[PDB]
Amino acid sequence: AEHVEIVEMAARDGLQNEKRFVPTADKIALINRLSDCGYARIEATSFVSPKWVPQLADSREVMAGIRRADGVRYSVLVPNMKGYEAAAAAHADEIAVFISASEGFSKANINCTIAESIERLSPVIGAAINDGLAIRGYVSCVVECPYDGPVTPQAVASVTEQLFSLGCHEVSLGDTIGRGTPDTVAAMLDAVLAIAPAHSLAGHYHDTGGRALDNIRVSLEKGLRVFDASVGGLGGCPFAPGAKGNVDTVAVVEMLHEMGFETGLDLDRLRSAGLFTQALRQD
Ligand SMILES: [Ca+2]
Repeated sequence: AEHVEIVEMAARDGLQNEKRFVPTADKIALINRLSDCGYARIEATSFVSPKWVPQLADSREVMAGIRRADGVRYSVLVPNMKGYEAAAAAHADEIAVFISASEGFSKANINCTIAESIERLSPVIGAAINDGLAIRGYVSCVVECPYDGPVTPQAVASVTEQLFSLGCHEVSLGDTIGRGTPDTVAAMLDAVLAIAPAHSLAGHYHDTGGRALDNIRVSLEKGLRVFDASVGGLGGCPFAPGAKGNVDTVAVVEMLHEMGFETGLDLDRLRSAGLFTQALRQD
């Protein structure tokens, strides 16, 4: 059977998109359960300014309290060189950088232009490659931006091509506001597939509009075999409060299996993990 991998987002992307601070011990307990689910990669935390995202200010303690299943790679998001150092100190297995395909979102989230965010990221990616660490890149607003509206496939393919050229081994195309449909997503992938193999692409679709599972099917048909999701849908959407955020990891694997795809994940463990996160999602 054909294999499909999922990178868990609950620990970083999920908790980041929650209007509350989860106790460090709870974050650690949450990551330890995920580690027994069968994931190959888990994004444990982020070393980004505690003032811009206090939810993960305990990124250092987390990496230290977590247990290393040794067969699992624990990655962390890195905003700059200062972050890379902390990630290297925290013994991160892999690194992850982020940029936006939308100019308006970039100078509103990273506070700089797309081209400038790429330049500054040039050295951090270089430092990582030097230390033998794997680096994945995130691209936001691959379909639509809450600021500039629709984003052309070409814009997404441009920044995606520059991330790989810098060194990234994989790029996650994220539908930031979950406004993507099978059509827009398909037109985006086509552009990206023209300058990069499906093998190095990961799909990151929010279910905010209830189309995440549909956008994933299209990606599968296009060749993508990696997708990002949150075990219990952790991390909503700021532009759509209360609304569904990340695609639920459970929903994705249950569909994938029905399609004959093997994920290598334990559904039971996964459901149990989701229930856990829900104990912090609602309150
Ligand atoms: Ca997300």
